[PDB]
Amino acid sequence: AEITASLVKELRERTGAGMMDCKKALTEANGDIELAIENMRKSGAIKAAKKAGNVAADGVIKTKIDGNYGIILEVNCQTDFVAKDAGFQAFADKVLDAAVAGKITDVEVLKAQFEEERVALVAKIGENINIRRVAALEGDVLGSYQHGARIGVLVAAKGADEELVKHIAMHVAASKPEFIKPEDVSAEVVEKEYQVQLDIAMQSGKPKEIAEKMVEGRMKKFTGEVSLTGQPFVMEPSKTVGQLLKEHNAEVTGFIRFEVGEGIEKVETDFAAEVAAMSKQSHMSFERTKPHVNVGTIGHVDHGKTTLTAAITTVLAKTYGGTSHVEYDTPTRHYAHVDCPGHADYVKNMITGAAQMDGAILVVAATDGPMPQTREHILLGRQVGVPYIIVFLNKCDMVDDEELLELVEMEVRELLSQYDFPGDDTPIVRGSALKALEGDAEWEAKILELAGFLDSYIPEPERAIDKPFLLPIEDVFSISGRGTVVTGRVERGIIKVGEEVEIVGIKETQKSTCTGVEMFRKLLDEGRAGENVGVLLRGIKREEIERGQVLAKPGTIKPHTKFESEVYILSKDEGGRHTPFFKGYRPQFYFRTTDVTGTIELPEGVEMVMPGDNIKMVVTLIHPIAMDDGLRFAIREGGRTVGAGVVAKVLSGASSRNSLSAQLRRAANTRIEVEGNLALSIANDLLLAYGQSPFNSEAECISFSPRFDGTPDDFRINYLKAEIMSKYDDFSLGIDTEAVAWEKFLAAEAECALTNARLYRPDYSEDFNFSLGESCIHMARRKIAKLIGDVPSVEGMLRHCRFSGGATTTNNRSYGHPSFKFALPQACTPRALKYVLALRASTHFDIRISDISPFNKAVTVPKNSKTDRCIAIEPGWNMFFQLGIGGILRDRLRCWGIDLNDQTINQRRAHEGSVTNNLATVDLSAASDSISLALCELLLPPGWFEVLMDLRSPKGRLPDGSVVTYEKISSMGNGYTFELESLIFASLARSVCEILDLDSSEVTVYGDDIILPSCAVPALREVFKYVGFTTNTKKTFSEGPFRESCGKHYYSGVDVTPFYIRHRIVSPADLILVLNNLYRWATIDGVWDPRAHSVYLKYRKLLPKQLQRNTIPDGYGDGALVGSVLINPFAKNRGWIRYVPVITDHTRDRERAELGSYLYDLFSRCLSESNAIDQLICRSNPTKISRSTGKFDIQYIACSSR
Ligand SMILES: [Ca+2]
Repeated sequence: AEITASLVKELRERTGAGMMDCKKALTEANGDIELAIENMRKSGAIKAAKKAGNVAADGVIKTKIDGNYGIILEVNCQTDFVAKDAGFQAFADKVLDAAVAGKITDVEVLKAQFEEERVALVAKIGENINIRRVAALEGDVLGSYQHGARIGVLVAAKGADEELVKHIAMHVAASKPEFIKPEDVSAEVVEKEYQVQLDIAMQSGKPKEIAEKMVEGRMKKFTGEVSLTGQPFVMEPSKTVGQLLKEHNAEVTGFIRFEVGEGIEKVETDFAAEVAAMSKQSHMSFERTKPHVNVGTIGHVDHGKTTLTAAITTVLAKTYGGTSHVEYDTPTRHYAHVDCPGHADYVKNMITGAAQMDGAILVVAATDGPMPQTREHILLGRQVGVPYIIVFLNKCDMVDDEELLELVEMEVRELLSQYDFPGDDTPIVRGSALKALEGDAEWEAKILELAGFLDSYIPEPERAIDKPFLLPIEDVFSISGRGTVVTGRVERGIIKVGEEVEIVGIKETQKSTCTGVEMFRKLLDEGRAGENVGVLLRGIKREEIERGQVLAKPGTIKPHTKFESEVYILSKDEGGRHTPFFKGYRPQFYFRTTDVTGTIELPEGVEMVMPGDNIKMVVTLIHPIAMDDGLRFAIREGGRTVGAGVVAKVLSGASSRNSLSAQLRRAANTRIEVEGNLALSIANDLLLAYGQSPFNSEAECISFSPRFDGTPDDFRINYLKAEIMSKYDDFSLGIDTEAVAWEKFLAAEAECALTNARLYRPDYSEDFNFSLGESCIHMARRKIAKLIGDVPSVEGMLRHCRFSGGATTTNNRSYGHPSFKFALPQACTPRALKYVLALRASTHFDIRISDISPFNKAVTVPKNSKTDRCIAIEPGWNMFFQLGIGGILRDRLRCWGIDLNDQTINQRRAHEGSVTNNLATVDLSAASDSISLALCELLLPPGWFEVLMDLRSPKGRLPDGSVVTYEKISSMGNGYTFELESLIFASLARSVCEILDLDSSEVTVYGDDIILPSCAVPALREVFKYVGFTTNTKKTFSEGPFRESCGKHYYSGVDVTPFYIRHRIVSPADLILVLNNLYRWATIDGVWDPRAHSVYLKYRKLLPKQLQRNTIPDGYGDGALVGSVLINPFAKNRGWIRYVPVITDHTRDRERAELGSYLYDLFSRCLSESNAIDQLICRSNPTKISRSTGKFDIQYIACSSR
C-alpha cells in the first residue's frame, strides 16, 4: 500500500507496537509520526482491556527493606518467559521502588498510579500483566528471602540479628506457616474443626473421652505443624522454630510470604488434543528404519504456534502417509513435536529426559514481529543447547507490503545472532498457518516448505549403533575354564569377538580383549547395540572389575570425578524430598548402574534448593566414573530417587560412631527377659485396657469366637481378642502336634478320591434328573476353553518358564536362590523330561538333569498353635515349567478382571461388601489340597490337562519314608497350583452367576479367596460341595456387618484387621515388632488411642534404654520403634540427609555359584527381552548369598520426616 515501509520502522522502533499496528495506524495520521504515536497511545488501553480475559498466573515477586521497614508485591504476567524479560522486570522494579519510598499498603493506590504505564507494556508485549496484591511489614529487625523470583518472604522479629532473620525467612519460604505461633489459631475455626473431628471419632463407636483426647491430640498437631513455632527448623529439623527462637534471645513480630500464582486456578493445558481439535474443522474437509527426529515449537502465546502445529499435521497428511507430543511424517523421517510454553518447565523436561530436542522452530507472527520477550525464547534455546532453530513467520497474508516482511526477518535474524545462532544463514519461511488450514495451496506450500527444512536443516541424529562401543557393566562372574565374563546391555556401538576393549570407571582403567559374546539362547560373534549380552574377556581376574564401570572401545570414554551439571530435584508430589537442602548436600549419584556418592557446590548466589525447582550444580565424586557431557544421571537417597540431572561440562577434577552403633548393637543382641508368656501378658493387658475379660488360660487364646454385633469399636477389640494370640506357635498346653497336620492331609486325599469316582459316572438311568453342579462344570468348561486356548502357547511358555524361589527335591532352603538351580542339576519327572530336553535344545549352556523320579517331598511347615501346614517340594525342573503355565494363566485371568498380582482390589471389595452387604466373601478350608484330577480334566481343554499332567508330580514321598500317589492334581508349592485354583474357582463362580442372572463381572478371585454377589453363595456352596470342595461356613460371610479378604478385615466399613503375635518374644527385635504392630493397629495418624497407649508404654520399658528412644517413621521396617524421627537422639543428619539406625539380621557372606549365577543372570536378560520418569536409568542387581546367624546388626538407613 501507499504508506512507505522505511518509516513505519522509525515509529515501530519508538513504540514497540506491532508491525501492522504501525503500518495501519500510520495510514490514519496521513503519514505523520508523533501523530500516529499519540493515536496509538490512547487507542491502546482498549488492547489491554481486551487482554484481561486471559488468566495471568505467572510473573515475579519483589521485596525491598529500608532500615527496618519492608514491602512485598507480586505483579503477574501469563508466561514464564515474560516474567524474566528485560522490560517486565524494569516495570515491577519501579512499581516496587515507588511503592517503598512512598509507602503504599492499599493495592489500588498504585494499581492506578501506574495503570497508564501498565498499558505501555501490555501493548508492547501482548500478555495480560496486572499488578496484583501488595502488602508490607515493619518491625525492629526484619529480613527478606527471595527464592529466585517465584517466592518471596518478609519476616520481622523484635529480638534477633541478621543471619537469623535470613534463616527464619528461608524457613518460611520453604514451609508455608499460616500462623506465627500455635495460639494464633482462630478461636472459631478451631472450636468447630474440633467439634467436627469429634464425630469422625465418635461415630466409629469410640467412647466420649477417647474421641475427645484423640481429637485433641490430632488438633494439637494439626495446629502446631501449620504454625511457625511448631515447625522443625528447616536448617536444623531436630528442633522447632519455637525453640530455635527462644534459645536465641529473640521472637518474631510477624511474617509475610507471597508465591506467584497462589489462589489463581489456571485451568490445565493439553497440547496433544488442543491441536487435534482445532484441526477437527479442517479434518472434516518395512520403512521402520526411518529416524525419529523430535522438534519443538517455541514462541509467543497467541502468535499461533498452536495453529501452526495443526497445519503442519494436516498438510503432511493430505500430502503423505502416516508426554503430550503430537507426531507427523515426512517421506524420509518421522517427527515428534512439542510446545515450549515455559522456560523453567522446559528445562525440567529436557533434564528429566521426558522430552529432549534436535531442533526448535521459532514461531513469530509477521503481523507483530519479534515481541520484546522473543529474546527470552531464543535465550531458552541457547541455554538448553538446542542445536538448530528454524523460524516460521506466521500470518503474512495480513501484510500488504512485502518490504515489511523482509523487515521483520531482519529483526529476528539479528536477535538470533545476539545469542550465537547462525543468524544470517537460518531458514525463514513466510506463510500463514490459518490459511494453510483452509486448504489454500498458495499458503499450503509454505508449510510443506517448512517441513522441507526440518528435512534438510535439522541433521539426522547419530544412530545408537554408529557410536563407539560401550557396555555398562552390571555383573562379573569367574567362569571355570572359560575365564572372566561381564554381563550388561550394550548401550551403543558394536563389539566383535577378538576386538580390544577397555574397562574404565572406578579404578585405574584397564585394557583387555573380547574372547567371545553370548546370550542365553544362541552364541554370537558380535554384540549389537540394544542387546542384553555376556562378554567374555581374557587375562582379567574377576575381582579387578566392579559393577559400575563400562566396557568400551579404547580411548572412547574417560574417567572423571568433577563435572558441572544441570539437575532437577523432584517435588514432594513426585515422591521426592519434602524438605529443602543447602550448601553441603551429600547424596548418591546413580550412573547407569551404580550409586557413587558425591558432594555438590551451589552456584553463585543460591543457598537453598527446594523440592521441585531446577538448579545448576557442580558435583564432585568420591571415586571416578566413565563419562562425557550429555550423560544422564539420577540423584539418589538411600535407594529413593529425589533428583535427576545431566552432565554439562566435565571439570578437570582435583557420620556414625563407635560406642553408638556398637552401643545399639550390644542392646540389639541383648535378650529381653521376663516371667511367663510375655506375648500373653501383653495381650491380657491390652484386653484389660479395653474393659474386656482377659484370657483365663492359654487354652482360651485360640478357643474364643467373637460377637458380630456391638458398635464398630466394641467389635474391633473383640475381634483382635479372637485373633491376636491365635497363631502363637509356643503354647505348651496341648497334646497338639503336626501329626494333626497329616491327618488333615490324608483326609483331603481320601476326599479327592471320592470325587474322582463321583465325577466319572452320572447316568441317572432316566432323563429327568438335572443338577446344578453338573450344569456348572459344563458351563465353566466352555468359558475356560474360550479364555485359555486349546493348549498353552509356546510364545507364552517361553516368557513365563523360570527358576525362582525356595527348596526343591534337590535344594534345601539354603540353596533356594535361582542361581543354585542353574548350578546344581535339578530333578525331573518322567512325563516332564521332554520339556527340559526342549529347553536343552534351545541353549548352548548345558541343562543338567539329576535324578529322574516321579516323586516330590511332602513336608511340614509350622502355621498355627493347633496345626501345622502340609506342603510339597517339587522336582525343580518341574517347577521351572509349572511357573510357566502358572504365568500364562496369570495373564489370561486378567480378561475375567482377575489380577493375581494385586490383592488390593480384593480388599476393597471386602470393604464395600461390609457396608453394601451385596458382595459376599467366601473362604475355603483345604483348597490347594482339594482340586482333584477328575475336576481338572472335566474343566480343562485336553491339550491343557495333559501338559498339566506332565508337569505335575504324580507321586509323593512322605517324611515317614512312605508313599502316596496323588488323588489331587497338585498341592501348594506347585508352580501353577495358585492360578489353577484361581481359574477353577472363578469359572465355577462365574457360571453360578450366569445360572442366576447376575454379573459374571461381580465375581473376583485371589487363590482360594473368592468374592462374588451374596445371592450366589448358597448355589456356590452346593456347586462346590458337588465338585469336592468343602466350604468354611464359619469363615464365609454373606450377610453380617463383617467381611474379610486377603488380610484386610472390615466391619461396616471400618478397618478391623487385627495383628498377630506368632512367636515367643525373646529378642529386642521381637518386642519392637509387637510394639510396632500395636502402634499401627491403634494409631489414627500418629495419634494414640489412649487405651492401648498405656500398654504400649508399659511394655516399651522392657527394652534396653537406648532402644526405647530409637524411632523411625512408618513404612521403614520393624528394626526400630515407629514414632517421630526428629525426636530421635541417635539420628545423625549427614549432608542434609538424615540417617537413622536400625536392627538388621546379621548375615555371613557365602560363595555364590559363578556358573549358575551367570546362567541366572543371562536367563533373565532373555526374559526381559521377551517382555516419575526416572526409573529408566536404574537396573536389577547382582547375586549375593548369605546365611543369617541368630545375631543382630545395626545398619544406618536414609529417612524423611514422613
Ligand atoms: Ca480368605
